[PDB]
Amino acid sequence: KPPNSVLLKKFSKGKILELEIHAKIPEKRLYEGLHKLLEGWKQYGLKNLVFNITNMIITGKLVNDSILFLRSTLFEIMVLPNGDGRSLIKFNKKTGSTKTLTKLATEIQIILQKEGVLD
Repeated sequence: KPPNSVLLKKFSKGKILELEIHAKIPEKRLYEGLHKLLEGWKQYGLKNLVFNITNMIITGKLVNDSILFLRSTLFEIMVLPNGDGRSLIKFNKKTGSTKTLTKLATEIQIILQKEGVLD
């Protein structure tokens, strides 16, 4: 596994959120659960989901509430190693709303907390 600074090269140009989510499970297990979780949230406004399993990246789109003046929030989520037995999630905002992306981060964190996997 290359260092996290190398792994982060896989993000597109954007703004990496300061909020991170740290888990007590290996990155492969964190990603697998995330993939399953977010696939299930497509009907709730998660658009164009692409699961880059290779790089443990999820890409997708959130939208504002206007049908006339759209504001896409295009995002990338990456899962990275965080020491033996541990991993973390980083959020990259390509475009759009920091508030909207942070909301999604908070919702993921709720589910991880419930599952007892947070670090």
